[PDB]
Amino acid sequence: MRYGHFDDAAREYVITTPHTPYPWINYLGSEQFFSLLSHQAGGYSFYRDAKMRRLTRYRYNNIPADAGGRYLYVNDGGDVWTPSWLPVKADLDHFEARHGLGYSRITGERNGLKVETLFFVPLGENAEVQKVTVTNTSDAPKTATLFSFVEFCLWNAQDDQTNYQRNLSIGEVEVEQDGPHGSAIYHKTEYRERRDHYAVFGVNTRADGFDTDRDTFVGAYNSLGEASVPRAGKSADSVASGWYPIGSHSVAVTLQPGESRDLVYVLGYLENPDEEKWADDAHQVVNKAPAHALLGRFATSEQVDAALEALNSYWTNLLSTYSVSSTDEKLDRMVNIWNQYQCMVTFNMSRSASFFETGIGRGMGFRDSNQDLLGFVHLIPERARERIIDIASTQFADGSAYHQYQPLTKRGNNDIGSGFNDDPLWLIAGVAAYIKESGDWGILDEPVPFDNEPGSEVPLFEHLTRSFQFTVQNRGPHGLPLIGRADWNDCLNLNCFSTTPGESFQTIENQAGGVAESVFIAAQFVLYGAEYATLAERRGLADVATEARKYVDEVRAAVLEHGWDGQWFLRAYDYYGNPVGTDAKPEGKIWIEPQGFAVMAGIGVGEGPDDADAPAVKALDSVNEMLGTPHGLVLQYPAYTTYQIELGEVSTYPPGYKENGGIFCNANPWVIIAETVVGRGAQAFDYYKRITPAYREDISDTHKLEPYVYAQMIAGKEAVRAGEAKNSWLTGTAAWNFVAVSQYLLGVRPDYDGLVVDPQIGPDVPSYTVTRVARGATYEITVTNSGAPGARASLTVDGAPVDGRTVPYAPAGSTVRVEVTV
Amino acid sequence: MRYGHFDDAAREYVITTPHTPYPWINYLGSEQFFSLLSHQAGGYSFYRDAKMRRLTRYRYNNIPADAGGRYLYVNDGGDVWTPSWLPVKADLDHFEARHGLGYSRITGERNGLKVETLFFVPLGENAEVQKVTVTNTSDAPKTATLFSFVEFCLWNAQDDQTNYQRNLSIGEVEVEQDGPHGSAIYHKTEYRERRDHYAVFGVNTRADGFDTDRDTFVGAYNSLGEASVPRAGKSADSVASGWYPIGSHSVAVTLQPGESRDLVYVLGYLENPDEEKWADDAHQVVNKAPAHALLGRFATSEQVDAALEALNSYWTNLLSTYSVSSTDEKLDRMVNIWNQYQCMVTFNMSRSASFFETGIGRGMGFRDSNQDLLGFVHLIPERARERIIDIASTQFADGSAYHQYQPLTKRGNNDIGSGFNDDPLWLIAGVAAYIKESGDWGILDEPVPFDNEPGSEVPLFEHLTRSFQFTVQNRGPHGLPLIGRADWNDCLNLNCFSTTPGESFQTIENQAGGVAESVFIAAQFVLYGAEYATLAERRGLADVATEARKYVDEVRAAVLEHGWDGQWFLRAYDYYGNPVGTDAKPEGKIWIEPQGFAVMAGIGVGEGPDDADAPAVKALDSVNEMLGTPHGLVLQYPAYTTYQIELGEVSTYPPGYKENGGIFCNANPWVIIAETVVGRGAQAFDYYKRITPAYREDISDTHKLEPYVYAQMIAGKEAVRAGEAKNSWLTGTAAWNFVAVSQYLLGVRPDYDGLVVDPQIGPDVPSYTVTRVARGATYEITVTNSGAPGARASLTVDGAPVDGRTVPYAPAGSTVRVEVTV
Ligand SMILES: OC[C@H]1O[C@@H](O)[C@H](O)[C@@H](O)[C@@H]1O
Ligand SMILES: OC[C@H]1O[C@@H](O)[C@H](O)[C@@H](O)[C@@H]1O
Ligand SMILES: [K+]
Ligand SMILES: [K+]
Repeated sequence: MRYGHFDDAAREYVITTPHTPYPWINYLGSEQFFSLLSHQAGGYSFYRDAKMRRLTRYRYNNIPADAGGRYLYVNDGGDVWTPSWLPVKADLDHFEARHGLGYSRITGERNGLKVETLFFVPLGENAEVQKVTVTNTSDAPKTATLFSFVEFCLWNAQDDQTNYQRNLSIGEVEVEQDGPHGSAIYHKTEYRERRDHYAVFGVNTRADGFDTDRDTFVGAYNSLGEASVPRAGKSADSVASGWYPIGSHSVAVTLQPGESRDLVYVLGYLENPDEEKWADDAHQVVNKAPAHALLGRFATSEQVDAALEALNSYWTNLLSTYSVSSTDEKLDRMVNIWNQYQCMVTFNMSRSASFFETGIGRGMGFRDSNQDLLGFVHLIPERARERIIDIASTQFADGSAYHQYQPLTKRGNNDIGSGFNDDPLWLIAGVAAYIKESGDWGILDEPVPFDNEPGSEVPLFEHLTRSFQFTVQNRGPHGLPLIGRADWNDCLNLNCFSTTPGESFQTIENQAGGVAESVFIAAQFVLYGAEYATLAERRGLADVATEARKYVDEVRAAVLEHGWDGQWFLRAYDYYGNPVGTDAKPEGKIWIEPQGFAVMAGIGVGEGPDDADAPAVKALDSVNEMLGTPHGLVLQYPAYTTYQIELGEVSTYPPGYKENGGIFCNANPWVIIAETVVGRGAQAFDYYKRITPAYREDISDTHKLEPYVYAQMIAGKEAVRAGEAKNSWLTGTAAWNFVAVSQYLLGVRPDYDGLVVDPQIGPDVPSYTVTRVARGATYEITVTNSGAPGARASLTVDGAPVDGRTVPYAPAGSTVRVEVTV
Repeated sequence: MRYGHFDDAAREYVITTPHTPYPWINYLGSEQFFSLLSHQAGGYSFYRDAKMRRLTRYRYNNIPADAGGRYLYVNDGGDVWTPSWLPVKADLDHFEARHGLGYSRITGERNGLKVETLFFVPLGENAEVQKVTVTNTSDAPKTATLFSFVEFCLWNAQDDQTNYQRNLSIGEVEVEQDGPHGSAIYHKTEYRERRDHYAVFGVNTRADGFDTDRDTFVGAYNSLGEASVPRAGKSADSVASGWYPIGSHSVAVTLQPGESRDLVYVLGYLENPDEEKWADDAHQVVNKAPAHALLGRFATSEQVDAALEALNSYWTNLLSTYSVSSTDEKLDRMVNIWNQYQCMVTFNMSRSASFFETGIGRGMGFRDSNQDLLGFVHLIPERARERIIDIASTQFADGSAYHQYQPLTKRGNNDIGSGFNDDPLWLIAGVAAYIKESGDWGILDEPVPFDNEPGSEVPLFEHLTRSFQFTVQNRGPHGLPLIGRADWNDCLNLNCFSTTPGESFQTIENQAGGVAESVFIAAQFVLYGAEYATLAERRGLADVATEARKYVDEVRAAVLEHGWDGQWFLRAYDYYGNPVGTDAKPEGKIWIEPQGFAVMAGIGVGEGPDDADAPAVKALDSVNEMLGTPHGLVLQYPAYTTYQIELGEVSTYPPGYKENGGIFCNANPWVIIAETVVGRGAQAFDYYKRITPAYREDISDTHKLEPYVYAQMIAGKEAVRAGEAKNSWLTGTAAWNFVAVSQYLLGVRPDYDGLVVDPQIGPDVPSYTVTRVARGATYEITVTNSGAPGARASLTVDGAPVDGRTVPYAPAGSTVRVEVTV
């Protein structure tokens, strides 16, 4: 059961019906201006920050879902329809939506008129451009009137949705029917006061009519599907004063048989300097100069086409760093196109704004943006470098950090909680990934403030020291790191004990004292603490490095001595020192996070995959047996069936959802990587397939959400909805699966001084070639892979055998030809 | 131009079409459980607190407005319609909605089936009850299936609308088709964890089927008007897991011509003790005991009719304290029914939850609840006493207060700002009003904490001292009170200077220093500081009262020496010491608030209304000429046409709306009362009529909002929407207009030791009788009123002349007969 198909050649997912299981969206824009666009044109646009500068209005939990967005009502003979199907839902002769890289096309045809709209955000522009092609597909001349529609948001999305007592009186527009390139509407709410920015909605023709008042265009008592103006066949030329500003133009079109016409529409974000805000001395008329400029940049079809081609070439360049050619077209399209595109989206969006995240409370996460860098550093390392400096600037002098920052201002806030004790080490992970990818050791000398405070700058390396020493100096009675509010699992809140509803577990005040410790953070510390030691060694700091490796040794030993339950790693100790994630308890016996992470860190790894005695093997067998399902690995088993006061939010989910028995996808890749470490390629690859979009496309009707991107959660076996996803697009799962597949399964992974080539994928991919650009050289990596259990590669480079699996980095302009035998 | 009419005998407003200019609501409930109910059954319900315990979901800014509520879909041979008209919008043969005191009835008829629903919140119950009567009005048998529908909210409304990434997995329900009185659905989201409460939706018959999943009931791609289940003609028996829980039952009914059937539905809020939360040892099944009991209390039509009659008698009793019989039926319906009913609603809701206030950021206001007490103390003095203690408990030791408190917890917060310097004086105003009404001097001895701190309790009188002294100790260079963040006008922010958007002026950090002073607070202190001085003397604190009288006299002199512009009172001095509200500036020349309040306080009052040299008369004449429009008096003139950085939020509204040139109705009765003080009854009554619902009913298409309640703002003459109101129901306009008409125009006003009888209403009301119950005796006050300017009453009581206009309070069970000659 499928609603579409992948088009690899066009780098598109083609949706062949309006009637998907749920709205399926694309993101347009990769720089500072973003649009969410569903396959029914639903969604919204924002500049830098979805909460603070949201241009256009979108209703979450609408009835029906996704009724609202960028509509073009066609009136042909009194019949009104939209090519996006919603909101009018007229029967279409033909419908198709293609979601591509930074653009989508939606096409609807009815009664001899085909209307195709290309939507995209052009490079270097803070604007969503639409090119509409209307074609007369009948054998007689046709006429119709097209009515564009977008509903503006009053910038601050939180105020827009809750502060009507003020905001129904502040909506302001200007209307310019006869501008330099066509007609434009300006949405300028609050430009009278503190905003130096306004929006424009314009078209490259002189429109017959316009409307700026929603209530007049739609009509009293009517939904969008029943809009009065398009049914009457004539705009009302409404000029809004408060209430609900919109942008709408009417355009009369006439077409000979087989003839088409292109219209270009632009939604743009403009700023003026304070000294030039106004066209008039009375300060009532906005200075339209930047809007006129933008509209002249997209005044013709040739301009749109040229910008769409520049975007296509930009994607080709971005995707040229890592690619694979294998026997498996599903694996290839993920590695080559979709997983990398999704890593761009998560880099830009963090967990802020999707069709599930509402673009209000959540900004750029400290943990989330570090995990995202893992899968992003090969794509645009300069932008990764800058994101590291932004993130690190929100860290405090003691090594702890704001959990997230406001994207518009880059200042940290406590809006979704504070004191998550895994956050500091994630900074080490992101910088080490960055340095291995780029060889830019100089980033460690970059001056970086604490909490953006002028004069507080220290080199970025010293921030890593603060992160490292935060964990060293905050260990509990077993020598494991204190958990604080929660670790990577936000719902494991051991210092909470809340019995009173009203406040989120993520923000509620926690109690001081206790001895709550995390095995997860212990594993994270052994893994990334070893990276910090290497960075210190490279900087000549022999005493810092030696001491660092000693602490890493103590914590590893603490995990084996006090974090081991017998057949799997313990999860935590609670506030009173009682173990969590032990077979001694009836529920929450085994939790996935320490099994994946401890083994990734090398803890408990013995002689080989068939060392029965090794703790890593026992842990992974337990995972397989107790957490394994056909849709992936659940977070813990059994789920909790009653509220456990001492554990916080985790048991408040019904069993099989989110952190209580859900398949929490971000943790799956840790087990996939763990299995490659022990030498079980076939098992690692099997788990990759269970959660990976291209492999789940055939069950589109079960997964429900986009078949082309990872989601945060799939409902687990304990859920009546087992198999169904929530929270698509915005998840650490995108970066960490990209890591897993590109670096551990396919095995091509940068290290500080060379490229490790260490395939561990099992027999289902018996040969493949990776082309990898690293440190200015191209490595063509040809793999013959028996998939024999535990077998690891030997290499020949440019015809000479080499020792080991690391190819020392070659000087730039090389093609290095690596032949791999597994 | 009208959409209904008043029915005085039934104490109802009758809306005779679905097609009003805006949804027109009623409030059900007077105690702890409340429903907002539109004339199309739209709205929602909550227990105590609209933010934290919202039982049912409502979308503000829905398209169309108010699509969502308590619906009853009728399927009659495949034809589907709702008697509320929305959401199906099928053509109705007859439609009527009647909004009454605590209940509403909505009736719709189509093709021989009439469906009438009575909605109400019964006394002493946390439930909304609907009694539905279906009548076959045709000449042949009918069969129809009735589908009830309500959509649940996940309690925390803020979370409900923003936190889908969590809350789409937590919705949980139980279904009980075979309960003790009929069928019921339980909505129990988070009852698993910290919540001790759940909602029930039940009907008093064994239903044919049920639905609890919205998406199954409504159908993919469908709006509520197109819901699949009612169109199919049978329930889907859906059991929700996450997503959107609803309550729906189906009942097939068969009726002979003329036959009717009653069905009783209940939406109830239930709590269990922690120890009795669960029916079963495993804690998986909710204890239904309180829901079964509730459903048993409304299992019959007779039980509903009894509760409805008890609610009618409760309102007859509440309205027996003050009533008027005159020759003006518009005046009498406002005084006897609608204004008192509104004051009950504002007492209960403050500014929290309406069709404009979103029941999220706003709780119970310190200023707001004190102003509302002014019009409520005579209705239920025992509840007003309790509210005073609740408010005063959120005051700090230095006399300043939290600006509002959370209704569920009664604890103050800064969610809409802090340091509004008019706040502390309002407490004195509320307590003086209460003691005058009740003679309950012992309230001053009640122990009241500061900021709810156990152990911090001082007598309530000492809180008034802290109020009084905060003003004394915070006056500026001219002897006028420092303004702080704002005074009563929340948009006058003289300490703000914000040039960067992103944060509300109400919450944004303010600048220390400057000399900004408020003439409004000066007046407020003269008026209420004088009451404090009286209270101090009555408490035996002679020297404290002598000191208080002296400070009142200082501030009074300062208003005339430094707060007088020439022809009207100044508004403020800004942060720099420059006057605000002076004829020296081009915009904002004259502000309404100090003209009304300074003259209420007696400042500038001369020999009589024809003393053209008295500053009060000059000021009121400038008000009439500069601020007076046919819709009421605007806040200031001219409105600001550009942003004035030193004045904060005010100039951010486009001219003619809200605080920038809007008719801000709460300030009008200050001018009405001021005009009675100077002896111009005719002009006072004129201003009362310009804004009063019964007088504006004849321009319902202009006003747009409910024609039976005051609104916060009517757009002013500078707006294109001149005459159109926003923010109905929840405004201090209701209490202050009640004070103006009952106590100053009709002239019947409690004082500490007697009842003042001082009519000042002009010639349009030449005879009337007030019946007033005060301090346990009833006063029958018969007024013969020439309305000649400046003529004041003389009284005879029980046949004997009295001196002056104060009738000393008679002992209980008197009928005191007062004859009044003006
Ligand atoms: O916070 C509440 C306040 O918000 C301001 O924007 C409005 O202008 C005021 O009228 C309102 O009282
Ligand atoms: O604040 C964000 C956190 O909210 C919690 O309610 C969810 O369970 C987490 O998955 C999420 O990461
Ligand atoms: K997480
Ligand atoms: K106010």
